[PDB]
Amino acid sequence: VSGFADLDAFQQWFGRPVDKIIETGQNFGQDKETKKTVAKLHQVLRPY
Repeated sequence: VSGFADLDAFQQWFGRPVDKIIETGQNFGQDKETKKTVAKLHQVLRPY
């Protein structure tokens, strides 16, 4: 058992702050949640 990620769990991972916030650009620069999700994604996928 070396499972890493699940599709539905990845949907639950962050969730809306990775899909709908890009269209509403007034919040991506505000860094309420977009910056944290971007940093988490960079941390988790850059090695891979």
